[PDB]
Amino acid sequence: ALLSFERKYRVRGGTLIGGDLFDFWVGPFYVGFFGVTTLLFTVLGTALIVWGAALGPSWTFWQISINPPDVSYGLAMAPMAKGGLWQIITFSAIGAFVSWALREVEICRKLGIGYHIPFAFGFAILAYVSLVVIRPVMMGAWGYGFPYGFMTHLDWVSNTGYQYANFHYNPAHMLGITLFFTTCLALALHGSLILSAANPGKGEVVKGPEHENTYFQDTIGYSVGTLGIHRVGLILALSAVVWSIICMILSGPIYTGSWPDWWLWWQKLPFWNH
Amino acid sequence: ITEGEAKEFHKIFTSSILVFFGVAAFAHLLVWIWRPWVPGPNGY
Amino acid sequence: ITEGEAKEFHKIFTSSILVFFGVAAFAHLLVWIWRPWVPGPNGY
Amino acid sequence: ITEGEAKEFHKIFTSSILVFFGVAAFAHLLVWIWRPWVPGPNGY
Amino acid sequence: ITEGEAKEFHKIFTSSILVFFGVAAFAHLLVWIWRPWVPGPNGY
Amino acid sequence: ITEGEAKEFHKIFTSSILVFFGVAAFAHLLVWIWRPWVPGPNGY
Amino acid sequence: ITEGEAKEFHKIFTSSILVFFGVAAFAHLLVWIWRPWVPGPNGY
Amino acid sequence: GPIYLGTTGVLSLVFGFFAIEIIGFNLLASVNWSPMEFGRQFFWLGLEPPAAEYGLGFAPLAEGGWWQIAGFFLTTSILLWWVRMYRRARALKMGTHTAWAFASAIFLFLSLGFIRPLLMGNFSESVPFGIFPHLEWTNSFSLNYGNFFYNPFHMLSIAFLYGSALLFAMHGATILAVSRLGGDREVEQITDRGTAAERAALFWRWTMGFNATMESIHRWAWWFAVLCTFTGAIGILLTGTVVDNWFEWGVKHGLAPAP
Amino acid sequence: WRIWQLFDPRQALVGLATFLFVLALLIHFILLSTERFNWLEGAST
Amino acid sequence: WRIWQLFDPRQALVGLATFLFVLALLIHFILLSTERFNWLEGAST
Amino acid sequence: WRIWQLFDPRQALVGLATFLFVLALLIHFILLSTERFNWLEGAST
Amino acid sequence: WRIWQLFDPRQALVGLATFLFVLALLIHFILLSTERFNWLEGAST
Amino acid sequence: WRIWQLFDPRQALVGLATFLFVLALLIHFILLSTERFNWLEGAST
Amino acid sequence: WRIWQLFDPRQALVGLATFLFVLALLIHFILLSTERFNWLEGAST
Amino acid sequence: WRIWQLFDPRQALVGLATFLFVLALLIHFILLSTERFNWLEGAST
Amino acid sequence: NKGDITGYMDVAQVVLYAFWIFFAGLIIYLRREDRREGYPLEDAISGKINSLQGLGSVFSIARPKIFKLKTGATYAAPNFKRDAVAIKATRTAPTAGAPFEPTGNPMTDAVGPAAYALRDELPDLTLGGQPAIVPLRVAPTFSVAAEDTDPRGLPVVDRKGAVAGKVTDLWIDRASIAIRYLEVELAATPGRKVLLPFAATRINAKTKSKTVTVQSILARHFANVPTIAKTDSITRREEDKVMAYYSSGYLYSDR
Ligand code: 07D
Ligand code: 07D
Ligand code: 07D
Ligand code: 07D
Ligand SMILES: CC[C@H]1c2cc3[nH]c4c(c3C)C(=O)[C@H](C(=O)OC)c4c3nc(cc4[nH]c(cc(n2)[C@@H]1C)c(C(C)=O)c4C)[C@@H](C)[C@@H]3CCC(=O)OC/C=C(\C)CCC[C@H](C)CCC[C@H](C)CCCC(C)C
Ligand SMILES: CC[C@H]1c2cc3[nH]c4c(c3C)C(=O)[C@H](C(=O)OC)c4c3nc(cc4[nH]c(cc(n2)[C@@H]1C)c(C(C)=O)c4C)[C@@H](C)[C@@H]3CCC(=O)OC/C=C(\C)CCC[C@H](C)CCC[C@H](C)CCCC(C)C
Ligand SMILES: COC1=C(OC)C(=O)C(C/C=C(\C)CC/C=C(\C)CC/C=C(\C)CC/C=C(\C)CC/C=C(\C)CC/C=C(\C)CC/C=C(\C)CC/C=C(\C)CC/C=C(\C)CCC=C(C)C)=C(C)C1=O
Ligand SMILES: COC1=C(OC)C(=O)C(C/C=C(\C)CC/C=C(\C)CC/C=C(\C)CC/C=C(\C)CC/C=C(\C)CC/C=C(\C)CC/C=C(\C)CC/C=C(\C)CC/C=C(\C)CCC=C(C)C)=C(C)C1=O
Ligand SMILES: COC(C)(C)C/C=C/C(C)=C/C=C/C(C)=C/C=C/C(C)=C/C=C/C=C(C)/C=C/C=C(C)/C=C/C=C(C)/C=C/CC(C)(C)OC
Ligand SMILES: COC(C)(C)C/C=C/C(C)=C/C=C/C(C)=C/C=C/C(C)=C/C=C\C=C(C)\C=C\C=C(C)\C=C\C=C(C)\C=C\CC(C)(C)OC
Ligand SMILES: [Fe+3]
Repeated sequence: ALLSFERKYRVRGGTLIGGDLFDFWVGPFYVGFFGVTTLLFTVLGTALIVWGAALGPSWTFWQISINPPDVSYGLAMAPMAKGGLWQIITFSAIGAFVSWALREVEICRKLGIGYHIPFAFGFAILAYVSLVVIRPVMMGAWGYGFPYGFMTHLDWVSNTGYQYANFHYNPAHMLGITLFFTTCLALALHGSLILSAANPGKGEVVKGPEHENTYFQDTIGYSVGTLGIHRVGLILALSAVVWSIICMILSGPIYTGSWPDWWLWWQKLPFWNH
Repeated sequence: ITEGEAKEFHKIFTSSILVFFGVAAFAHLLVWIWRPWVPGPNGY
Repeated sequence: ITEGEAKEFHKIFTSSILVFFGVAAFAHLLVWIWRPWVPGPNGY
Repeated sequence: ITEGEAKEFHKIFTSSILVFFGVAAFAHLLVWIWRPWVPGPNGY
Repeated sequence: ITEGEAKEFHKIFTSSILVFFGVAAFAHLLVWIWRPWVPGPNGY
Repeated sequence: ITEGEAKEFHKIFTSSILVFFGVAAFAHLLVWIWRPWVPGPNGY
Repeated sequence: ITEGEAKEFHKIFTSSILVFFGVAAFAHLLVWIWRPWVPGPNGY
Repeated sequence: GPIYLGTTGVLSLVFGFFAIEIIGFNLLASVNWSPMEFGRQFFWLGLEPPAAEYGLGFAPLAEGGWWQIAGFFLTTSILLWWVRMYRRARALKMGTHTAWAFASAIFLFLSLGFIRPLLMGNFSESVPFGIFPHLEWTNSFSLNYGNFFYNPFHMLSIAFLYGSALLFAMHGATILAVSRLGGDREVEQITDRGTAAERAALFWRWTMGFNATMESIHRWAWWFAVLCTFTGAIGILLTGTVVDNWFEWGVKHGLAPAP
Repeated sequence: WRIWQLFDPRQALVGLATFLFVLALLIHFILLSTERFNWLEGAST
Repeated sequence: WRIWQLFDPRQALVGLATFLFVLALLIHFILLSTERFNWLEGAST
Repeated sequence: WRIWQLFDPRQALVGLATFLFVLALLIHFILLSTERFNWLEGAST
Repeated sequence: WRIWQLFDPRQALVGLATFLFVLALLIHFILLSTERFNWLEGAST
Repeated sequence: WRIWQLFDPRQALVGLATFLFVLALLIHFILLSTERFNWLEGAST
Repeated sequence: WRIWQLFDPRQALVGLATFLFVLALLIHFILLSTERFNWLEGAST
Repeated sequence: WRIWQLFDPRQALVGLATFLFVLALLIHFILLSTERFNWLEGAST
Repeated sequence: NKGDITGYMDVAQVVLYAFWIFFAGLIIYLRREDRREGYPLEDAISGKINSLQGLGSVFSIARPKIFKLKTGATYAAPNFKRDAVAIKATRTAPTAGAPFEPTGNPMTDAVGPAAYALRDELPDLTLGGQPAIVPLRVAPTFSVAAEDTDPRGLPVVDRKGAVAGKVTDLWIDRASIAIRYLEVELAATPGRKVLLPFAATRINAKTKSKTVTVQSILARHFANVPTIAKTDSITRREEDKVMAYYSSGYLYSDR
């Protein structure tokens, strides 16, 4: 099935690799060679996750967990019953994410638009890789990656954040929190303004950029613009992800001590050291 | 604002502020009679 | 907004600031009589 | 604003800074006679 | 922006910075008389 | 910036740099006589 | 970018990098006399 | 710049300024009026809420009374700011979506500060005014009430926060991608659909099977942002009042194996 | 009346009323937060 | 006396009032903080 | 004497007054912090 | 003298005043922090 | 002399002065951190 | 011996001085991190 | 020699310099990590 | 037994399930709002209204909402106005999911990245009713910031170094302050002027001319840029046509 305006855009070309073989659609989904690879990796990883659930002790969705190999294994590939399944799932997921991003690139090429969307998804892929590959590799063992479970990855988050006394005192983690809260606040403001301009109340006429700028100027003192707000939102989300990656790289590969104790330098400054 | 309007508004403002200050002074006198708020050498 | 109005402003401003400072001085005198705020060599 | 107004501004600025510095010096003299702020070799 | 005015600016700037440095030097001499800030090999 | 301007900047710039280096060298010499910063074999 | 001015860069750049390397070599020699950084079979 | 305050803005600014002055004066008095110690310990300084024995009444000024006054003034200022952003939208003949999205954040703020203490009978577990004090309040709240990770409404609030970040990273990237086709004129695209909106919808359809419109994506964003704080406020209200241990609740409801 | 030619009566009154109400509320709260002057929880002098 | 041609009368008076009230409130808060001058608590001397 | 042509007399005075007020407040806070010079508490010498 | 034609003597003076005040404040705060040179809280020499 | 042909002399002066000041401040703070060269709270050699 | 046709001289000189300064700072901090080559603290050979 | 027409003769030099420098830094840090080849600490054989 | 509703149910679980019900309803509503443009779905081949849908099709498509505009006209969403089934392209395979192959010149035929939406033939209007996008000649009040470089008089160059023309005017937006289009006088056929989107043009910094580089299309494609009826105003349809023609360069420039 097609939309009322899709046939004129469903054109040949735009593939990065594979040529005409995979240039076709199955329903609404564009397939592509990287889509075929995405399906390959998704099916493999999902089947192996269900296999790990079957090997596990419970079939409860919350309690299903695929655990990484023990820290004693180091960076060596582990037996499939002792974390090798986790490693295979990790690399299949990485392949699936990369293939999804490249499929988005192919769709962007076909539609003649920018690559900002795959570029932004690259940051999510980078955060995932840093959590499952980069940080455990610089830490010396695959056991430091989070287990693939609904609750066990939360337990991993809790244990990792309490290994450093209090993760709330990580300076890059504070910046990540600030940018994550600001992204939500800005999203609420942007959606609210656009919906208030498009729906100005029953019996009223749709407003425009003048009114949109005037509203926020009158309320808070300044505005950003029509495209400045989208650029700011993208930069905010990507900066939050980047500072989260930075805090995770600092926590354990570089800094191993207590983050609350890291803040003594502020109290030891020469102009206040009494 | 005309000169006459300013003068009449000033008159009303003066009357209202005098009434307000009188009411506040009466309330303060009642509160002081009930319990003074200036401690002595040995406190309250 | 004019210099002629500035004469009258400055006059009224001088009167008002004098009233304000007189009230402040009287209150400070009362507070000093109640409890001085300059300690002696051996504290208060 | 203009050059003559600048003359007057400089005159009043000098007079006001003189009165400000004189008051500051008198206050500092009073504070020094109350409690000096330069400790000796052993302390105060 | 203009040479003569900038030259006289340098003249008054030197006349001011020399006074500033003299005041700073006198203050530093007084502070050195009070408590020197260069410890010896045995310390203070 | 013209050629003459560049040359003027250059000559007085190196003139000011020589004085800066001389002052820094004198200060570092004084600090060296105070306490040398190069430890010996056994240490300080 | 003109070839002649580019050659003049090349010349002065070479002179400056040679001065920089000579100074760095002098400093490294001084540090080598101070404490060599190449350990022997028995270490330092 | 051209900030329109009005009567409601004047009220809100006066109330919030009084609250800020009270908080700052208390912080500065905590270090015995030392500017040096204030700079040294600024993060560690805080204005703590009253103890549990005082209940909801007025605690002494040195023992939480200043906190109560500052908190009430801040709450009044925030409510008057909500009224302000409602009235500005009404005056500009626009919708009140901004006011009703701010209402969710106000609901969460009241749940953290006033509503939950009202339910519990005292202000002891309210949020103190200070950077590190309120971070420590967060940590101690989670630690005391089991594990907040096991709160399902905390789960939902985190999911909607991640969804807000994900949705803004999608929407901004899409609008920048179609910015060369006039996609930044979003209301104009809503009123008269253009090739920018068509290509954005078609990209997302070909990517993940379904798409939104130039207005409905903002509806998605608005609802995600609101639901974050709404679910979080619900979780805060239910924490301690009906569930004393979220880990034990999760164990009972299958979120974790029984110890 | 000279003052009312400069300050708009509406703005002046609105600002003054807001300030006075906030000050009165603050003073009443301060009194309630004291042992001696709390009338709703009265103790001995 | 020509100061009001330099500074706007309205803004000057409003800012002066705000600054004076802020200073008065700060000094009153300090007096409340101290023990000797806390008229509400009323410590002995 | 030429300073009031170079600098704006309206901005210079406001900046100077703000700077002086901030400096005075800072010094008074430091004095309140110190034990010897805390005139309100009045420690013995 | 040449400096003042390239560098505006309205911005150079303001920058110099702010930088000098910041440096003086920093040095005074350092001296207050140190024990030997703290003149307000006089300790042994 | 051609360095000033490539680089604005004003910007070169500003950047050089700022860099020198920051480097001096950093070295002074490092010396204060060190025990031997802390000239304020001096310790015996 | 004609690199400067390829690279802009200004960007090259503002990118090669920063690199050298950062490398020198890193090497100095590394030396500070070692007991043997720390000239500020000072230890035996 | 036609690879210099294939690839930008500026980006090629920049990428090669950045690759060689990063490889050198990685190898030097690895050597610092090793006990035998750590010239700063200088362990015995 | 603090929060217990029954032996196993409790208040937290009850509230969680209430939120689940509300969120399901909210997802239904959000999809309803999503289906206000482009729906109902048509068959890929025939173009008739036909799709695989369940019992939720009754609630799937909402009643048309009416947008009241300041010009007195109204826009309905969904408007149910479909594009023509026949387009100037032919599928490479008879399957429904097969892609289309342009019959002739895709850039002129407006298929694929060159396709544009049939917007209203009316220029965007500001709050005062005047057209939003006008050349700088008609708007003397507006000016380019002194800190920026005026693109007027700067050569227009493509990715291969071929010069397409010179900038003679700038088209601004009065509603949201920005530069929307650049008026370029083509080197070939002197006197012919084409509109050039600003968002598709980057300035080449230090080139001693700051050539306004156009990576979208080549120099030879400038002669085929769609024209505009008026010399001081541009309609929404013409605007889309120009942006769509320029956006198709990345895919059909070398073809
Ligand atoms: C021994 C301890 C002690 C003690 C028991 C005690 C009691 C109390 N005291 Mg205090 N006080 C003590 C000491 C002491 N005390 C002061 C004074 C005072 C003042 C002056 C305020 C001021 O300067 O406001 C300065 C403000 C001015 C003049 C301007 C008005 C401010 C406004 C409009 C606010 C700006 C906001 C806007 C939105 C603008 C409006 C808009 C438009 C017009 C368009 C005053 C009204 C006042 C209030 C009380 C209270 C409520 C109490 C309580 C709760 O017990 N105190 C005396 C004075 O008049 O000083 C000039 C003075 O000298 C002196 C001393 C020594
Ligand atoms: C002691 C416990 C403790 C503690 C007190 C405390 C406090 C707080 N913290 Mg912290 N934190 C603690 C623990 C701790 N903290 C985190 C992290 C963070 C982040 C990162 C978010 C992000 O960017 O996610 C970025 C997300 C990723 C990883 C994106 C990856 C996703 C990809 C590629 C896509 C996957 C797609 C599929 C599988 C397909 C789906 C298919 C279909 C639907 C069909 C961040 C901003 C953040 C939030 C808060 C806040 C707001 C608070 C509050 C309220 O106090 N914390 C670190 C991290 O992950 O950094 C990357 C991390 O590991 C770690 C630890 C150990
Ligand atoms: C031990 C620590 C710990 C822990 C291990 C863990 C885990 C994680 N959590 Mg959690 N959390 C912990 C504890 C904990 N958790 C939070 C909450 C959240 C949020 C906040 C949402 C928000 O937008 O807040 C932000 C909104 C607020 C707080 C309300 C908006 C405020 C308004 C309008 C007021 C306007 C303000 C002014 C006018 C200025 C006034 C001036 C002055 C006072 C001076 C959220 C989504 C979230 C995220 C994470 C993640 C991602 C992680 C990871 C990765 O570890 N957590 C709870 C809540 O209900 O949130 C709504 C809540 O209260 C609470 C507690 C105590
Ligand atoms: C505790 C005492 C101490 C200390 C251990 C120390 C080390 C050294 N300072 Mg000094 N200095 C100390 C104190 C201090 N200092 C200065 C500054 C400056 C400036 C001036 C700017 C300039 O252009 O100098 C001009 C720069 C020149 C002269 C560059 C020439 C460099 C050469 C030929 C090579 C240097 C290396 C050696 C000779 C190795 C021999 C070592 C051994 C045998 C063991 C600057 C770059 C500089 C150089 C150095 C050098 C070469 C040394 C060596 C190797 O001894 N010092 C700071 C300043 O003014 O910054 C703007 C500042 O404030 C401040 C303070 C507090
Ligand atoms: C970087 C900024 C934000 C961001 C952006 C972003 N995400 C994106 C995009 C963008 C711009 C897309 O275009 C793309 C998309 O199409 O979304 C609909 C996407 C996307 N990001 C998603 C989710 C997501 N994004 C997140 C976060 C973020 N992404 C950032 C906050 C998060 C979290 C945790 O905050 C999640 C959960 C998806 C909706 C989608 C990814 C689609 C995809 O990868 O498809 C290919 C893969 C599959 C269909 C399934 C693969 C299954 C694997 C074989 C197994 C993986 C197991 C896994 C490692 C663990 C699972 C258990 C966990 C409980 C631990
Ligand atoms: C949907 C949930 C998200 C959200 C949304 C949200 N927040 C919002 C809004 C929305 C939709 C707004 O519309 C509103 C806003 O205006 O945003 C710009 C706001 C807002 N939320 C804010 C912040 C904020 N949002 C946060 C987060 C979030 N809110 C969530 C992520 C957070 C955190 C903790 O993450 C914070 C801290 C504010 C910026 C703003 C509300 C502003 C407000 O209420 O201000 C009250 C007023 C004052 C404190 C007055 C201050 C006065 C000053 C002292 C100046 C001096 C005045 C004058 C001198 C006084 C008179 C003196 C005389 C009496 C002497
Ligand atoms: C279609 O497009 C649309 C627009 O366009 C037409 C728009 O416009 C907007 C509107 C969006 C914006 C205008 C910006 C959006 C971007 C962000 C949210 C990220 C950037 C975050 C900020 C700068 C925060 C801005 C929030 C404000 C101004 C709220 C105003 C609240 C008050 C006036 C109440 C009193 C203020 C208080 C109590 C604090 C408010 C917060 C700040 C002013 C920032 C925090 C500052 C401090 C507390 C200390 C720092 C002090 C400063 C900054 C001064 C000193 C200088 C320094 C640098 C330190 C949208 C959504 C939009 O869809
Ligand atoms: C300008 O405003 C904008 C809008 O627009 C106007 C918008 O819309 C949006 C977009 C935003 C929304 C629509 C709002 C909703 C978005 C969110 C809330 C974000 C969260 C998103 C989700 C929760 C949805 C996630 C769903 C995903 C990731 C899709 C999953 C897809 C797959 C797993 C398959 C991918 C398809 C492929 C690879 C091919 C097709 C596959 C099939 C049809 C099934 C299998 C097919 C076969 C068996 C036959 C073919 C098989 C082959 C070729 C062999 C393979 C071999 C194997 C067996 C493996 C934005 C941002 C925007 O700002
Ligand atoms: C255009 O010109 C006209 C015509 C107008 C003429 C006018 C001319 C005028 C008015 C000119 C003005 C000239 C002036 C005032 C010039 C001043 C020049 C000065 C003072 C120059 C000083 C230069 C200093 C330099 C270059 C110093 C560099 C030092 C470096 C890079 C040191 C680095 C040290 C390191 C990295 C050490 C680190 C050690 C530790 C341990 C700290 O590292 C961790
Ligand atoms: C000029 O003066 C200056 C500006 C310099 C003064 C300086 C001020 C400063 C520095 C201010 C800010 C300081 C800091 C560090 C503030 C940080 C604040 C933070 C991070 C706070 C975080 C959380 C706090 C929360 C969520 C608290 C909410 C509390 C509420 C909602 C309390 C409500 C209380 C009520 C309604 C009380 C009711 C009881 C009554 C009074 C009705 O009866 C007893
Ligand atoms: Fe639309």
